[PDB]
Amino acid sequence: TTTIYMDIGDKKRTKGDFDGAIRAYKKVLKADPNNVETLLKLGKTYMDIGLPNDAIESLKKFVVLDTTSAEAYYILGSANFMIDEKQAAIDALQRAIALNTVYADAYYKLGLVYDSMGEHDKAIEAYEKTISIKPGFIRAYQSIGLAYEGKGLRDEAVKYFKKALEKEEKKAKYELALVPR
Repeated sequence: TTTIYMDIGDKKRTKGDFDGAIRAYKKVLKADPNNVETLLKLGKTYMDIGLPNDAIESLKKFVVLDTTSAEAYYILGSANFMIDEKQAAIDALQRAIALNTVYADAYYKLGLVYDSMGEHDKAIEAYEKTISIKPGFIRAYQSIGLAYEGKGLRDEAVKYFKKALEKEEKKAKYELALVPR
């Protein structure tokens, strides 16, 4: 029953029928409002269609019931940044990271949030952690550069902008298909 409607929702979501998927998950939640698996799926469905404000309604209920999912916190904090709730974003992303200390997406997002607030040194710390986990992630070097510009340290900024370029300098010369297809 929970099972039957959750399956309908999953299959509708896969098919791109996001209104149907939401209907099915809502039906699950009418009967079983504390179904955390459904709360996370309804949240994710709303994120898929670019409605973080609706997603957060489900993800808030999820974390009341379950404080153990790094992903839920990541999505909640990401959504909070989308809706201009930056301290709630930080709080959630911190929770995600505390739950998974190698969660590169969370550290990158946390850095984006801090830099948006003018918190350039906190941002650099989070981006540095991002690069320690995924040293091939080019935009993190760019983002570090921007944070240094934010501090008025243009020489350090240009050092990181150049680091970003250096990551693909071999490919740019020695391969043929560079530009997006």
